[PDB]
Amino acid sequence: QAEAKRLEREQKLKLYQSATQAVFQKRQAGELDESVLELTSQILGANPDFATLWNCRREVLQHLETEKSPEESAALVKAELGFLESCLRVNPKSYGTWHHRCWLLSRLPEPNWARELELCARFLEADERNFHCWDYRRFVAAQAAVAPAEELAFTDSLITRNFSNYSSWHYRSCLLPQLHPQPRLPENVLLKELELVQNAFFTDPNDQSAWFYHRWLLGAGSGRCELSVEKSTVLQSELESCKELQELEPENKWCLLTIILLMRALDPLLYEKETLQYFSTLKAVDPMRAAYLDDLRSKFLLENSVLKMEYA
Amino acid sequence: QKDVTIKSDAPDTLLLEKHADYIASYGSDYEYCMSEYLRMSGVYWGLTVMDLMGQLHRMNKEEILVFIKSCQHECGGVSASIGHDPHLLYTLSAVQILTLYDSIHVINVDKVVAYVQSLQKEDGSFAGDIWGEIDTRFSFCAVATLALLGKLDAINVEKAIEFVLSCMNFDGGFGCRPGSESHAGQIYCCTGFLAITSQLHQVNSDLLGWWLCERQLPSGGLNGRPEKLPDVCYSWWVLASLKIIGRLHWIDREKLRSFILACQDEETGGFADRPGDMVDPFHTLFGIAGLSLLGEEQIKPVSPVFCMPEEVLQRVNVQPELVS
Ligand SMILES: COc1ccc(S(=O)(=O)N2Cc3cc(-c4ccc(C=O)o4)ccc3N(Cc3cncn3C)C[C@H]2Cc2ccc(O)cc2)cc1
Ligand SMILES: [Ca+2]
Ligand SMILES: [Zn+2]
Repeated sequence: QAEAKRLEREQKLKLYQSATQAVFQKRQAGELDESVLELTSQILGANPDFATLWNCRREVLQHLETEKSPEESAALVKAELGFLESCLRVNPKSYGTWHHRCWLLSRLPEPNWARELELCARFLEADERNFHCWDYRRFVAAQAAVAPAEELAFTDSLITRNFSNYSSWHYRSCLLPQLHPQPRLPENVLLKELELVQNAFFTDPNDQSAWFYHRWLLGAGSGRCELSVEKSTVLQSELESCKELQELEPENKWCLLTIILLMRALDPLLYEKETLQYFSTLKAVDPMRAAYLDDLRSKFLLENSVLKMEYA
Repeated sequence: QKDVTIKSDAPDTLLLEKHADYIASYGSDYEYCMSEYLRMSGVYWGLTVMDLMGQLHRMNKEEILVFIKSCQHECGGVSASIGHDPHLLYTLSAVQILTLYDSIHVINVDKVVAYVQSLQKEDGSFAGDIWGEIDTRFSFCAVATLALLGKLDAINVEKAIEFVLSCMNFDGGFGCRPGSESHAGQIYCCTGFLAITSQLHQVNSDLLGWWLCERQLPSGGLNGRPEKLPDVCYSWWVLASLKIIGRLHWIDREKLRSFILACQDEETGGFADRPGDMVDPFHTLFGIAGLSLLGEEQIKPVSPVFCMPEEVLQRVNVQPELVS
């Protein structure tokens, strides 16, 4: 396994070089036909970021569709889908491959989106963080007028089935606003979200994605002066639950930050001393964020001062 | 949790002269031919990094100017290589190269402008080429390109702004298109876009800044989004973004520096994505560009928006105001 592997590369390069040459010869000639499909097939599987070759595939299919029957064009499309699927198995994180699938489906008369949604569920089982796949999923969702609630139900199962949830939570942050479209979440939805994100971060307290989404939820409401007895009580209950969690995992910085954020949400002034205690522990546990933590602390001290001078 | 652990032996010193040899020799080979498709950007990376090390003269100005003219198509857009199709990415790379060389009229500037203009949509987004892929990456290519040519006014700026901001997310970051998850690369494109269009006030600097500084892993290197291995070039996408929004002091400078240096190859030269891996000119540019932003003295100051030396941009008078 010495000269063998790196020898045949001089061969495998030779094929790519000749096929690539051939493709351009053929394209300069005006020969928009199956031969280009067959040659490009051989290059795009190994090298899907080779954008110009996706363009030829397009120029070929667009042209062919002019001088072939409905039924011969139908077959070409279906074969193009199978080819696309096989390229995705080899390389699922290439812009070109996904864009070409979107281009293909965008122009079909009767596209089968259900199948494409499932294609998405299959690739998100493989890699739940594949952003090409999530992006393509939203495109399919829109094209088939899928309803926010369907997609919200999809994100729920995904969240509980496993970790690797930053993409799912992100998707929920867009779906929820659509479910209650204001030109800013309602408290009942917010409370269900707090409960859901709360379970996540006690289940797996080192998974940052829950804590980020939670920090967002903490600001998405209506203010500390308008705290319902229920939200005051739930927020208080989260505070304690993070203190418990902090005993189990004293090296967990996300829970330390969240304790600071919760006290802010509840009553900046009543918790001023605890806020300062917590910045010291937190900076001790997460020293790389020292600078960030002092700036956040200065912002919060300023906030506090403004609140104290509003005293009549 | 997912990180590299820097081997205790790994490089702790800047090997400038080696890198200048690495790039100077690059393209005299398997990998080279397989990336014909990004050649214009490859030349941009190599030239830019040489110029940051004060070594641009050791490259072929005259030969690259002819290559650039031959890569302009009749619709005005520039391709990555001769016979390849035009695209906003390579039109940007070309104009960056002509700006490094003060040779902008090597190409038909009016036709580039008309090409960028033709790619804008009703909603203000930019397609990357005639084939219609929409990405905030291209919003940045369009405006970066036009800014360098003094022709920003040629596109619908307000609608372009509106599209980008409609890609701002719950976490302060930005994605490909509306609804897309935040990622470092698009955040660099978007913050750079806002820098150019004078709209940094619409960024939530403390929230995004926090997201960007949590990218720094215990090893000191930055990843591009949560739960991913760190990597020298995010270390540039993230850092640049922080500089643009005024929060570069929110990452641990020294730990980052040690990561970047540890990404060098003492033998071949150049930098790799992570310690010990195979180098390339892309990462070589971005590791050098990162060190520059981190205050390293033997490299020129790099613009965090255009990723070119500040003196080139001073010299053409397009230096957007950053947050602080
Ligand atoms: C090695 O496999 C790849 C995968 C994607 C690409 S890419 O063309 O779509 N592009 C730029 C990119 C280039 C390189 C590279 C190899 C050789 C050279 C010298 O000319 O540069 C390597 C990677 C790369 N990527 C992928 C990547 C980088 N770090 C982590 N990854 C997964 C980025 C990609 C997107 C891009 C970025 C900037 C730009 O101006 C154009 C495209 C290239 C190689
Ligand atoms: Ca020279
Ligand atoms: Zn990289």
